[PDB]
Amino acid sequence: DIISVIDGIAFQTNILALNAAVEAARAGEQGRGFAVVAGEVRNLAQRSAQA
Amino acid sequence: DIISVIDGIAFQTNILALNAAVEAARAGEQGRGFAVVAGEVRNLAQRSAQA
Amino acid sequence: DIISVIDGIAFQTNILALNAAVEAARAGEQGRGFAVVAGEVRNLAQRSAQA
Amino acid sequence: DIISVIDGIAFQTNILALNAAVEAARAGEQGRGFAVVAGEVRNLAQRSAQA
Amino acid sequence: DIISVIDGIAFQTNILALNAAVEAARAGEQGRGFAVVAGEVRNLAQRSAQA
Amino acid sequence: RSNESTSIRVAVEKVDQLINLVGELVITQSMLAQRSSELDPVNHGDLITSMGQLQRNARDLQESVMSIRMMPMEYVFSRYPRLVRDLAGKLGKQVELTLVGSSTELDKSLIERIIDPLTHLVRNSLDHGIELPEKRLAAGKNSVGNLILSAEHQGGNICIEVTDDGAGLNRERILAKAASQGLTVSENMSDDEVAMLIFAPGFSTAEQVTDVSGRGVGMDVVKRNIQKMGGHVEIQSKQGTGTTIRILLPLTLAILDGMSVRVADEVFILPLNAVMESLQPREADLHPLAGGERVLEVRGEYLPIVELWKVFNVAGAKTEATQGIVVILQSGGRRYALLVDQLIGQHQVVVKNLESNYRKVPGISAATILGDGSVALIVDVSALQAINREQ
Amino acid sequence: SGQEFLVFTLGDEEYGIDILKVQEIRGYDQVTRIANTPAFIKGVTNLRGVIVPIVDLRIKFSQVDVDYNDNTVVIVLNLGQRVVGIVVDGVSDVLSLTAEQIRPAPEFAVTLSTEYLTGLGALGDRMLILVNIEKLLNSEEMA
Amino acid sequence: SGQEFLVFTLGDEEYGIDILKVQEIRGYDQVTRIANTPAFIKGVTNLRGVIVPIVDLRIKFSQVDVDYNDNTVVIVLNLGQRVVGIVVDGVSDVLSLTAEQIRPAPEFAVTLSTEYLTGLGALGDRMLILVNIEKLLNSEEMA
Repeated sequence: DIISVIDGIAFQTNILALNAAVEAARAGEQGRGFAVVAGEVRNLAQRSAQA
Repeated sequence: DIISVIDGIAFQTNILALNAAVEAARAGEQGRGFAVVAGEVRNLAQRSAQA
Repeated sequence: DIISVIDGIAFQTNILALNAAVEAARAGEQGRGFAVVAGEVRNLAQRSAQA
Repeated sequence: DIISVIDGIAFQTNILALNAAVEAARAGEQGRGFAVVAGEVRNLAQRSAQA
Repeated sequence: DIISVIDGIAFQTNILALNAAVEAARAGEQGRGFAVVAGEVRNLAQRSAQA
Repeated sequence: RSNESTSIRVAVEKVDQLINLVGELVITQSMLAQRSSELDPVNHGDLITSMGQLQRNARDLQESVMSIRMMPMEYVFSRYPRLVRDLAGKLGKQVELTLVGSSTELDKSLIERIIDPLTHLVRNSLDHGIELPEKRLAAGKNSVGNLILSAEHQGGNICIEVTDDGAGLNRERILAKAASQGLTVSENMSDDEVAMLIFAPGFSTAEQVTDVSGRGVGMDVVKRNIQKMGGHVEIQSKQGTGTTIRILLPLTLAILDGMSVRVADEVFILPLNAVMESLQPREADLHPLAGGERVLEVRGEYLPIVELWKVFNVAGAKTEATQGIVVILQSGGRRYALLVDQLIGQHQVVVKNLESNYRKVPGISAATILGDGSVALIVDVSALQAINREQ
Repeated sequence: SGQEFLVFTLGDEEYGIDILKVQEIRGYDQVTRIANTPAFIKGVTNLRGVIVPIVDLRIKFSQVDVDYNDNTVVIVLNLGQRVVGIVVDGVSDVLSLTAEQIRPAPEFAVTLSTEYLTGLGALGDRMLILVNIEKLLNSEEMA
Repeated sequence: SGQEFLVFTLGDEEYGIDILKVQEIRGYDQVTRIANTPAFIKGVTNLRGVIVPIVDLRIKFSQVDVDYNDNTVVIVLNLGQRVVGIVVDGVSDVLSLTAEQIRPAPEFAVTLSTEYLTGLGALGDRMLILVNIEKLLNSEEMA
C-alpha cells in the first residue's frame, strides 16, 4: 500500500519537476541554473518511481 | 537495499528542492514560478522520504 | 537536566529564528530569502520545544 | 521515539541554517547580519542534536 | 588499505577545495558565495581526513 | 548659482608633511591589523571591528590630503595650445587641439615632471606625425588635424592618453631599428605591439631625436621619469590610422597586494596582479620537458612549470606537483606556472626594501613582516619569467 | 544554447512544441463533453476561472488506439488570446535544439502538416517533429 | 500594504513598535549605572564604540509584578535623533497591521499617555497596544 503511494508521490513529483524546466525556459540563460536542478530532480523522481 | 537507496534519493530530492526554493524567494517579485514549484517538490520529497 | 537545557535552547532558537525574520522583513525585497528560511527554522524550534 | 524525532528536527535545522549562511555568502557584505544569526542557530542545532 | 586511500583522496579534496577559495577571492565581489562554500568544503575534508 | 567657497594660502611643505604623518599611520595600522587577525578573537573581539571602520577612514583622510594637493588637469592642458596653435602657423599647418575630461586632477609633484614628457610627444606629432594639408586630402584624410589629450581617474591611479590622427607610427621602420640594437623582434607582433619598441636607448617617434628635437628628451627618457614615479606606459598605434600613447601615475606606493605562500617552514609572498589561477595538477595534465623539467597543460596550452624550491634550494619541499599546489603567474604578457607547498590567502603586506642593509638578491624583489614577527620574502615575478626561458 | 522545445510522446511518434508557450502540465481531469464539436475535441474544463477547451491530438491524426488511463496527462497552453488544452500520452523531456539540429520541413503536392511544421529536430538518430503550437490550433482543421 | 510593527512581551501584557525604528535584536548585556537617574533606566552598554543607553520598558510602565530571567532580550533601535535600546522579556511575532486593525488608544486610564501611544493592534484574540517609542524616549522627561 505504501509502495502504491510512493509510486503516486513519485509520479506527481515528475509533474511538478517537469514544470520547473518550463518556467526556467522563459528566463533563458539566466534560468539555466534551475534547468540543471529541474533536470536532476526530474531524473531522481524516475529513479525513485522505477525503484 | 532498495529502500535505503530510495531513502537517499528521496532525501537528496528535498535538498535540491530546498536550494531551489531559497534561490526562488531570494530576491525579486518574479520568484513566484520557482518558489511554488520548489515548495511542492520539497513537500513530496519529504512524504516520499518518510514513506 | 538535559531536557531542561534542550527546552531552553529550543526556546532561544525560536527567538534567534524570529530575529532573522525581523531584520529580513525590514530589508525589503533583498531579505525575502532569509524570511522563508527563518520561517521554517522557527517552526522546528516550536516542535523541538514542544517535543 | 521522541529523541529520534528531535534528532531529525535538529538535523533539518542545520540544513536550513546551512543554506542561510550560503545565501549571505553570495550576497557579500549585504548579509553579514544574517550570517551571525545563521551561524548561531547552527551552533544550537549541534548542541540540541548532540544533547 | 582503504583508509590510506581515503586519506589520499581526502587530502586532494582539501587541496582542491582550498584552490576554489583562493580563486573565489581572486574575482572579488563576483566570488563571495564560493568563498564560504569552498571554505566549508575544505573543512569537511579535514574532518574526514582526520577522522 | 549653486554654491561658492573660499581658499587660504598654504605652504606646500606643510601639505607634504601630512603625507608623512598619514603615511606612517596607514603603515602602522596595517601591521597592527594583521596581528589582530592572527591572534585569538577573544581579546581582539571589538578591536577587529573598530579596525574596519579605521581602515576605511584612514584611507579617506589620505585620499583627501592628496586630492587637496592635486590640481585640475586643465592647468596642464592650458600649455599645449601654446605649442600647437603657434607651431602650426610657423610650419604651415592647421591643427586643432581638443581637450577631454578637464575636471580630472593630478598631484602637483607629478605636474612638475609630466609637462615636458607630454610636450615632447606633441612636438613630434606636429612634425613627423601630422602631415601638410595637401598630403592629407590626397589620401582622403581631412585637412585639419585632430590632436586629443584625454585624461580621467582610475581608482587609485590616473590615466592620461595622447590620441593622434597623424600618419601613424611606421611598423617596418621600428623593426629594422630595434633589431640593429639587439632587441628581440618578430613578424608575429601586431602593429600595437611593435609600437612599444620605440623605448630603445636614444630613439623616439623618429630616428633623428637630438637633431630635430631640441631638448634631449625622448621615449627612453620619458619612460625613465615614469619609473621614478611608479607609473606605466602603453602605446596603441598603427600605420595609416593614428597614434595613441597612454601614461599612468600611481597615488600610494606603500602597500602591495599579494598572497602569502608557504614552502616548508619558510614563508614567501607572491604579487596578486601577476597571479592568474591556481589548482592541483594531476597525472592527466603533466608532461615532461627537455632538460628534466615539466609543463602544465592549461586549456591546451602547455605552460612551463617552475619549481620555487629549486631557486631558493628549500630542503624537504614538495618536489611532486600532485602533492603540492601549482599557481599560474604572468609577467610581460607570457604566462608561467609556479610550484609551492601550501597557500594561505590574500594579505595586504607593507613593502620593505632589502637594500637598506644589504642589496637585492636574485629571485627576490622586496620583503615585509608578518603578525608574529617573522620576515616574509616577496618573490620577484620578473626573475622567474626569465628562468623558464633558459630551461 | 539554441531554441528550447517541449517534446511529448503520443504513443509511438514524437512531436515538439515551443516550451515558452507551455503554461503548466496537469493530468487528465474531468471535462464537459460537447456533442456540437467534432470527435477530436473531447470537452472543456474550468482552470483558474477560465474555460480551457481540451483537445485530443491523438485522435486528430487518426491513430490505432487512444487510452485514458493514469499515464495520460494534459498540457495547459497559453496563446495569449486564449488558453487551450491538449491531451498527450506522456511527456518525454526538455531539450535545446540548435540551428544545425533543426532541419527544414519537407515538400509535397498537398501542404498537409507543412502549415505548422517549423522544422524537424534531427538530433542524430532520434527524430523530432517540431510543430508550431500557434498555427496548429489555429489551422483550418482546428479553427 | 499594511504598516509593519515589532511585537514583544513584557510578562502579562503585550506591546508593539515600528519595525523601521528597530535596528537589530540581541540578548542582554552588562550595562553601567548613571549618576542620579530614574529607576526604569538600567544603564549604558558599549556597542561598536557607541554609547547606547538601556531602558526597561516593563519598569517604565510601572507594573505590579516584575520578574527577571536569563532569557532577557534587548531590541536595538535607531531613532531619528538618538540610539537608545529597550529591554523585553521576549519577542512575539512580526505583523503587518492594516488601516482597520490599527485602532485608536482606549479612553480609560492606561500606562502611558495618548501622545506616547500610536494605537491598538488587533490580531485575532490578542489585542496589541502600539507604543510610540520614538517620542517616548525623546520626550521632555528623557531630556
